[PDB]
Amino acid sequence: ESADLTELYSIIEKTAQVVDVTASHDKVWPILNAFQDVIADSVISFRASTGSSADDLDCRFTMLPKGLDPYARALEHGLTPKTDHPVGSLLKEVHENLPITSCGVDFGVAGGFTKTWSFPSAEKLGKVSELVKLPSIPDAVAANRDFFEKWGIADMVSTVGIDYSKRTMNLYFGGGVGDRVPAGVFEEKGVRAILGELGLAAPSEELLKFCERSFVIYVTLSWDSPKINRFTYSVMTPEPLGLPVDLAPTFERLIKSAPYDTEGRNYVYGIASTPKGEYHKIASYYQWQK
Ligand SMILES: [Cl-]
Repeated sequence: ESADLTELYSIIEKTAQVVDVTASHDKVWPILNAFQDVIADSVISFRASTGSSADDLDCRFTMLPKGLDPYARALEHGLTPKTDHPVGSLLKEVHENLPITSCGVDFGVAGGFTKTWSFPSAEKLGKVSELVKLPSIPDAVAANRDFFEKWGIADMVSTVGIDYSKRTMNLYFGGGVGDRVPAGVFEEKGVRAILGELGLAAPSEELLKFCERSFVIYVTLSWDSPKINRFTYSVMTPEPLGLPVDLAPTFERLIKSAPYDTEGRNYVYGIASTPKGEYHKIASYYQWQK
């Protein structure tokens, strides 16, 4: 299992360099040791971003087993500090009260431990009605409950992400064989309506074309704002070079020159909309479980 960590660190360091980031051994090695017992059966992917997030590469371990509290593991190994902020208690509340069946963690290769993900199974999704009852939920979830209901997505929460570094939370909708995000969310009229009501940048032509292939969305919320922070459309494809977008040079390099084989595998691509603009994300899959 320690040969696996040496191998993985090498891949982490090399993949970082491909997107102009340098990995921190001092930050990354403790995380590998902390999660050594769940890494072999995990799904490992690397996510690059444009915009401000371009200064780090995210490494994600997902499909982690029930029984691991990934935040508790990070705390125990000194990867992240104890906090009294509600962000620190939300994962346990989510895991008890949504039908969570697996989980994940995210770290910046430079920045260190940053996020957890909590995943229901596709056939039994989470609900905003469950989330609003949790003591540690952002107030902004209930205050925006009608956004989720009007777009028909309230009862199809497919992942809960928690960012401990920025004190934000992502709610994901759609994906896999589960209940589907309504078509209207992805049509031009809906894209314009959603971004308009949330005060986010009007959709670009390339975003509108991208949305035609999207079946997953996610909403970012915080404890310190009553407004949804951003809204992201996601697309899954084994042919990212065929997406109706212009790809950043770093993204092209990640696709063409990652130090591992993406054996006909799916990539996951996102276009986030904020009040100021659009930012892109691409995830490349190093280790996958079939
Ligand atoms: Cl529909």
